[PDB]
Amino acid sequence: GVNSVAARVTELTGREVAAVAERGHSHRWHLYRVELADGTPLFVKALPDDAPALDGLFRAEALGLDWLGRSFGSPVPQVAGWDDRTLAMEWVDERPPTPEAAERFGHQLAAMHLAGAESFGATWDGYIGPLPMDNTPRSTWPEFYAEQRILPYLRRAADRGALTPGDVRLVEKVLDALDHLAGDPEPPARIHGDLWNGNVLWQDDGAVVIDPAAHGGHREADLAMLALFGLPYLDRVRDAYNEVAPLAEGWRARIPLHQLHPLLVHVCLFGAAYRTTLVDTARAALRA
Ligand SMILES: [Cl-]
Ligand SMILES: [Cl-]
Repeated sequence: GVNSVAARVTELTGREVAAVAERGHSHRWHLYRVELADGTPLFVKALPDDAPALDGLFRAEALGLDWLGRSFGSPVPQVAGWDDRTLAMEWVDERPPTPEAAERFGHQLAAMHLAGAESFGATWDGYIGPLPMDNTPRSTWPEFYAEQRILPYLRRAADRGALTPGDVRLVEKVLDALDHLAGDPEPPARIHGDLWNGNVLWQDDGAVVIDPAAHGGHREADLAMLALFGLPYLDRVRDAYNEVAPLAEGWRARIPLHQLHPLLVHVCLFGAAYRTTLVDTARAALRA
């Protein structure tokens, strides 16, 4: 990988780079394993030299990692350095999932969430992949979720013709019922914001969470995302989580509600594949 990657990392971290290896791509940026002179490995995301880039994209992740990472036994990687083009962080060597790690990860996530937030949203502009994500601070969840987590992606998907007017009306029924469906107000959590299995890197003693879309959110969101695409030892993670920060009564029934945001993002980003799941989940939320 780039001699330009190596240069940028040294500038940002102050550390000498001994090696760079390519590790593929995600959306609009390239991935690398970068090794420092003492053997320390770093995971590095980098936009190409000269390429135009989304306003505040890398910032959202750098700031989100810093903010999310201030809990005991944090599962969040440490950032070695960043700028609008480059993000260098701790390299994780994955391990197979184990039930022991799963229990420990449950505790890690509970402490992460319960660090708490002043409001829903965040002080920096958000992204979910390459899509804008509205982090405007809000004091109440139903309004935040409807206006900043559901409606923007619903309208976008409808505009692109991935969702029908009937699909839109179905999701709008949920929103109209939201101040019953929501359950009871609780404080905003520090949530990862995109916590599906591919963003969980298993370790011997827990797990590391990567690629956050971090903000003040409902903690049920992260657990619902683990459920949506599944996770090794999901029930052990949730059981251990519930030991230390028990979810509010009726959380299982609310899982579909909390899956509507990610599902709308998927329909936006990836198309029709996820439409029927969105519809089925909306129906399920309505009858929850
Ligand atoms: Cl070094
Ligand atoms: Cl399990």
